[PDB]
Amino acid sequence: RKMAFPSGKVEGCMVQVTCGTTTLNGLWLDDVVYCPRHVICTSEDMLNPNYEDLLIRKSNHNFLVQAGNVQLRVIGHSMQNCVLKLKVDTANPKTPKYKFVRIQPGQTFSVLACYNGSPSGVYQCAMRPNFTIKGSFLNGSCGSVGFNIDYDCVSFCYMHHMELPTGVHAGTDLEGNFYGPFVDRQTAQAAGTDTTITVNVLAWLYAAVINGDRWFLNRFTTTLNDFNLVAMKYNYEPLTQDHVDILGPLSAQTGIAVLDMCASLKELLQNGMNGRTILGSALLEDEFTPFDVVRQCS
Amino acid sequence: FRKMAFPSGKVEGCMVQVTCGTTTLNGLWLDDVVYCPRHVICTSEDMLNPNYEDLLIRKSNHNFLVQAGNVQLRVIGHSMQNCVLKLKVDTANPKTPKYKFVRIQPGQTFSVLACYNGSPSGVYQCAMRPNFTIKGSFLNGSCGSVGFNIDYDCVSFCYMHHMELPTGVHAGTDLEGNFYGPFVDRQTAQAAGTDTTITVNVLAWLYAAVINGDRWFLNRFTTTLNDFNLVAMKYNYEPLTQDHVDILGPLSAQTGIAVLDMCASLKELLQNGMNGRTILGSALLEDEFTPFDVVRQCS
Ligand SMILES: *[C@H](O)[C@H](C[C@@H]1CCNC1=O)NC(=O)[C@H](CC(C)C)NC(=O)OC[C@@H]1C[C@H]1c1ccc(OC)cc1
Ligand SMILES: [Cl-]
Repeated sequence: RKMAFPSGKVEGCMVQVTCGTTTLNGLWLDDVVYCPRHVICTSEDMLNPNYEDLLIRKSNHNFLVQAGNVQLRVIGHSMQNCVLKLKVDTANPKTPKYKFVRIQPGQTFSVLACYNGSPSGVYQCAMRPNFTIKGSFLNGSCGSVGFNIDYDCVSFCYMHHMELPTGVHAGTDLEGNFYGPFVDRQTAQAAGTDTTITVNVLAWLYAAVINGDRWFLNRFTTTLNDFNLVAMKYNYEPLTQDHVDILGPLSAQTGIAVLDMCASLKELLQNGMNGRTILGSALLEDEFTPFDVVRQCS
Repeated sequence: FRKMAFPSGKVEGCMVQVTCGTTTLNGLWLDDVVYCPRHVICTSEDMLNPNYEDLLIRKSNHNFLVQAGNVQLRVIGHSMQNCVLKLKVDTANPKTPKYKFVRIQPGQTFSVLACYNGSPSGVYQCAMRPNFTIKGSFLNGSCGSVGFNIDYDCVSFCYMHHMELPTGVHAGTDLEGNFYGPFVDRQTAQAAGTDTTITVNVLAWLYAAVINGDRWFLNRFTTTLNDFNLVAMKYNYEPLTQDHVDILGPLSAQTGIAVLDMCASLKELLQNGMNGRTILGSALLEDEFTPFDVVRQCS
């Protein structure tokens, strides 16, 4: 079961930001609202926006920020990379304990998809190795954020900016730096070749075992390097020794050595499913981390 | 297409914990009432075949420990309604949303806010199977977690969690304490009926495929509803009801494909198979997206 973090602490931070005829979402923390800077663009701007030039021509009053029924007055603005920081005269009393983090490819996070400052849905995503995310985002979703929650603390890792022609998604960390080679201009952009997140496939195979499904297992083993040669051939990410270590708990819990599971995955890559399924899926799933699998079996 | 849950914040604001002795589970605090599974009053020994009426007569308001976080909520009345306990408390929950209690039909989906000790752990989308089980992710201490949909301002609570079956699927009640399906809250082995495929949701999924331009499977024929239902049953698909036909109305109107024409297309897929083709990038027909889920995601 793909499980998202409860979204309430983030919902209390979502607001609507309008500049001209463009509306998207912002993240309101203490007295600052964070949003994608392309809100300040028009059509004649989209293709090669000189953002510093476009922004110097704006006044605080060109930014309409709405939290529910209430307008928040903008008293100052600045730009950090691809994010605009709007200072407002009110502090958000619902601001959670938080930090900004930049996540690594292969890590997972929850997305709170919003439209016109209103939360619409929540789901789990992974940062792909090619730094896209396979999200569900429509017009008006920009400024939706991705996050993880640990104890009382919300770690914001993603703010949404764009869709690629292939239907995957691209965005920034909360410092406004893109994940991947993408640019906030209105042009058709391709990503690099994606690969499958191998440590996550292995965690999901252990999950299938824990839950009684183990038809894909075999009596064989493999060395780490020989597995990695096969993985790379099938556009799977290499498995590191730290990945093996990270998988220890699941290996212990099931009594299946990591390199034994690697041998099973090799067999699946070479043979296929035989038209069968694992945990319901006809495809190998790679957006559960070892931590995810552990926490949901704990 | 992915399972998308509703934002959980309005339900998070309603979760509490309810303890009787050492048995702790979750409760739902709306206005000045806390709702929770009645088996909270059972010792791990009453659970074999509890006499719930006799167990409740031995309890008093002061035997129930209700906490929102570490803050005790004083209980001032208690009653049992089917398989749920209603604990009247002396504080109205200031975070009570607009809400209603609804009893859903098989095939309908809902979000579950999985909770432990009154604390939310995660949120995910579930479908009520035709055999009245859900495939949840529930561990010990999850009972009293609820399932819900949100429409406009309003939370429609439809599920409260009570138990796991031998097979690992999950069973529970509506918020009036009436179980979905033929289950009882006793620690006995109970079997669900054989499961079937949720036809109305597969049809919704075929409509979504058409909306996205994937329409190779549309054929020139049509069928009656009765003929389709009789065929569908031979493939372990649910028969359609009139309400199913109606809730496909909007997708039929969006695509211009009559419901019964889509039924004829599905019937051909059932009888002839996919012949190696995929739909929406899948050789498997998906049955856990309702017609409303398709509208939610695509708009
Ligand atoms: C913000 O809400 C918006 C979210 C998008 C809209 C649909 N789904 C989403 O996730 N963001 C955008 O529309 C950005 C704005 C830029 C200034 C960063 N652009 C896009 O997401 O465009 C997507 C289309 C593939 C792009 C494309 C562009 C230009 C073409 O012609 C030369 C062709 C295709
Ligand atoms: Cl008929």
